[PDB]
Amino acid sequence: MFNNEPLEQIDKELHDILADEEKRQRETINLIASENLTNGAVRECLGNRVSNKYSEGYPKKRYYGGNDFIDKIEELCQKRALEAFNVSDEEWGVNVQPLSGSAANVQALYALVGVKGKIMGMHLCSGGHLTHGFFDEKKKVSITSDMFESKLYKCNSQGYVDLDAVREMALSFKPKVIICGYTSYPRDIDYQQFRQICDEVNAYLFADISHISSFVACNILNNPFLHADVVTTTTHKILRGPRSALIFFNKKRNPGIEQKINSAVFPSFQGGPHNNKIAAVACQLKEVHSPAFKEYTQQVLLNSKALAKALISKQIDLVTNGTDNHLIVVDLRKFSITGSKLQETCNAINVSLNKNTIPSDVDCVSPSGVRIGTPAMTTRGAKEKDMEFIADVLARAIKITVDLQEQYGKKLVDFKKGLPGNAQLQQLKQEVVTWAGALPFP
Amino acid sequence: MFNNEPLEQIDKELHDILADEEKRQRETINLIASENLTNGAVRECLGNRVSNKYSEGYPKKRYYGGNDFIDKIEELCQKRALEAFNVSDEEWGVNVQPLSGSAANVQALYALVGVKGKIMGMHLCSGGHLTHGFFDEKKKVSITSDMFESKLYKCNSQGYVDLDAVREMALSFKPKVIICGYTSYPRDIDYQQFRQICDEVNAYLFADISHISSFVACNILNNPFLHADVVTTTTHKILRGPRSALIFFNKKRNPGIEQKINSAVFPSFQGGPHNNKIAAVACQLKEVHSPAFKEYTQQVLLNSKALAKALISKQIDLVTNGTDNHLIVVDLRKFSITGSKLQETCNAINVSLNKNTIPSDVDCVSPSGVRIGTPAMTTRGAKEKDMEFIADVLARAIKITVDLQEQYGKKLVDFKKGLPGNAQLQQLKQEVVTWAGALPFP
Ligand SMILES: Cc1[nH]nc2c1[C@]1(C(C#N)=C(N)O2)c2cc(N3CCC(CC(=O)O)CC3)cc(F)c2CC1(C)C
Ligand SMILES: Cc1[nH]nc2c1[C@]1(C(C#N)=C(N)O2)c2cc(N3CCC(CC(=O)O)CC3)cc(F)c2CC1(C)C
Ligand SMILES: Cc1ncc(COP(=O)(O)O)c(CNCC(=O)O)c1O
Ligand SMILES: Cc1ncc(COP(=O)(O)O)c(CNCC(=O)O)c1O
Ligand SMILES: [Cl-]
Repeated sequence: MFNNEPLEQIDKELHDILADEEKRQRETINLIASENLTNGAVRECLGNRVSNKYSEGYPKKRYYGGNDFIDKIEELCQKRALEAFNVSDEEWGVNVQPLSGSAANVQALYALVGVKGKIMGMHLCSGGHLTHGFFDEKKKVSITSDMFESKLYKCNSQGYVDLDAVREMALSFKPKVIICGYTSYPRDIDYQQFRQICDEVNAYLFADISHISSFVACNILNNPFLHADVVTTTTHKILRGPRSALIFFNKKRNPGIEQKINSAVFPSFQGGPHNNKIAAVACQLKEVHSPAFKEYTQQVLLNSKALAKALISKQIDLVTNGTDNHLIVVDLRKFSITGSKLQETCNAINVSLNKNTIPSDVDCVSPSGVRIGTPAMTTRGAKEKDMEFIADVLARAIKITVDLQEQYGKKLVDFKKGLPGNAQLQQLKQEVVTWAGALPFP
Repeated sequence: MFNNEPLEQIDKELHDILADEEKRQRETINLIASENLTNGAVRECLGNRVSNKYSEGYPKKRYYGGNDFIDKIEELCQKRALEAFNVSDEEWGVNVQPLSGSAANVQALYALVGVKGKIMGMHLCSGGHLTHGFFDEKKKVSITSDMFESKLYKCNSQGYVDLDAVREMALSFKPKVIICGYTSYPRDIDYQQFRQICDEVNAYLFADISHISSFVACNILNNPFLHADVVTTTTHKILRGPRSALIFFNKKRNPGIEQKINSAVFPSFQGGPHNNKIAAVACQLKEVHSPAFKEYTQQVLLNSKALAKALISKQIDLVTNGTDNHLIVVDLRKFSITGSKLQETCNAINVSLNKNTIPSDVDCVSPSGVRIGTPAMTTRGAKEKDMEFIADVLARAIKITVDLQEQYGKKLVDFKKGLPGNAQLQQLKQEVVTWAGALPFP
């Protein structure tokens, strides 16, 4: 009693929007630092009938039966996660059930501290994620500021984590958890100095490496596994897997954390795991460990470095004046334009990036920068020499944004009126589509 | 810089297990009441590259750009959902971002009541879900019992919701929310009487129709939309969509609930939506609204009715002595066996079902029943005449379980030793595999 007609036949409306989405992805210079492109195998997993199975619980301790093949999949994903990050299954455990990064963090935080528990994270404007306790004066924006008591440490004016500030805050606030690893931080992290501060105040060290996971696995950036109690990461960014998350916990430093984290994921928070996600993660984790993937990750940093260099050579200011990782934040103050304006300009030429706060920014509406990243285009074959072109297109968008603000005004409503039909933009879009459309596309 | 080799080539280890899972699904009488089989279309969506896009926020109010085709998918999904449950976009809104049922419930409850907020739901042992505030003496098992102040109302000895008890509890506890719609409740619900209790104490009416959604959409069972403030449902059970969830909210009854629910899903709880889920949901929701899908849903009930009947005629007791829906809970006390034992027996003959508490059960370990449901086999083409066969097999399993308990003992450890190699089970497995293996399989 089912219709087995293909997607194109059964739902033509939806199939066209998705064909379009596909065409837009193919013809874009994607610099969203948090995005990547999945290969066909990861998408086969995601489309696999294994998502039919309810398998609440954990492997060999399942509530239901018929989970023999599911257990094999889940255990393989756990094995390969521990492998990929070069930790021993005797010292480290991992939970592969969190449905996405925000869930993984709320779950992992609750395991450690509980309701009304105290946590410290980096402020949103400085590079922290919403799930690191974000709130504003007007409201508790994140559940992690409401279901927990949260405190937020800022970076200095130059855009670096100020560890003096982190200690001053940890001693007076006395949190049970200190979170590090970030959404828009362009530099590496001193986990040892975090570990040192946590040890002092008897807090857990929590490292969210979602943005830089590949660097950590491939031994290119600092390893928080040598110091952290918990490591969280999404699997869909630089790691290039499906949309899912992994919670890692150090058993030796905190015995009985396994039970706390596993029970927090289920049954505290989630219900049935999504086994298609688990399959897809397991698949990408095989690839993560190959020496080929280390090469891709190396190319990511080589590209980021060269993009940063080319932008500085065009008199564009970056926060921290560069990058240790896949990401760069442009400081646009010298050009007297917002990140929101540049974003719109860039979307009009099929350049995908996001607006982003800088240190001097008081508020998150009208931020003074954009964030760019190399994982997506590095996945599409672009190399160091190709970054001069991306730098050139971004320079041209900035210039056009300045001209348009002059002609149509500073109000965003007015500015946007300038965008459609603009001869130069139409021209620049053409240049972008021609270069992007011909690149390899998984 | 990617490997585009197919799944079978890139990851043979994993591809074999998934081949095995496929064959296990194919060769099973699936009576897990919460399970179903997705078609190829829905799985195409889940495999679609649309999961590459970060698209935090809501349509036309997105934080990032390049979400033109994503906006269309999300708005199509919301439209198709409102249609499917026969509600006007003027009166009702829906959020299509919740990643699964548990997440949708925590998010919706948070929107309505907030941290420390008061909620009432049905106890797990009576048919309630974990996310309806479940706790026991030892611990607060669900986050819903910890981040909220929860109280639990029970069914009477015959297994029915006792509204007298729901009233008495509501007037002394005075919750902000009362939850109805359940995980193992085999009868329909008097939402009106819930609405009149809620109104009396000024609580919201929350209906979680995950198990019975298709019945609600096709007008076969009571419609909580006529009375409820919030309706939650998973999309993966009787509705036969992907793993995801929908939050419906009545704007007329509660102006400003829209913003409350929308900000609860993001940015309070989740981050980037999973657009492959959203597409997949959109795809299934079109099918849901066809008259062919109403015929399927009717067949679910016709089969459930026939299965109930056939089990009664073999002297097997059902909680409430029957069913108004897709599910039956067998009371096994007369045979002096546990649902835990029967489940293992059924798992050995490729019969998938789950252990389940009955009203007399004190504690959730060692429950005295099993739950069975018809949506999966109804999807696989089975009709009323086929239910006698399923009833025969389950009767034979109960018998075998009694005999094995006699021979090897009441302890589950010993009991399981009796399963492997058992000539009768092998015979019965064979009969199961032959009938199931040849049924239509999406
Ligand atoms: C969404 C999100 N989650 N975690 C994040 C973001 C970011 C961000 C920045 N900067 C950082 N550091 O991390 C972000 C956050 C926000 N806000 C502005 C304030 C808003 C509060 C409200 O009015 O409800 C909460 C979300 C806007 C952006 F454009 C961005 C870009 C982003 C995606 C990188
Ligand atoms: C998992 C889950 N979530 N929501 C549910 C269940 C069910 C269940 C029942 N009955 C009901 N009504 O709804 C259920 C729940 C449980 N427990 C046993 C006790 C446990 C507490 C602890 O020791 O941590 C909480 C979950 C065991 C089962 F076999 C089942 C079957 C089920 C899947 C239908
Ligand atoms: C450090 C960090 N942690 C967790 C998450 C959460 O991932 P989910 O969206 O899968 O919940 C993000 C994504 N942040 C959004 C971005 O940079 O685009 C992140 O940057
Ligand atoms: C009423 C109800 N609500 C929510 C959920 C949660 O769905 P997720 O698993 O997608 O979180 C369930 C599933 N309960 C498990 C079962 O009936 O088998 C449910 O029965
Ligand atoms: Cl998915």
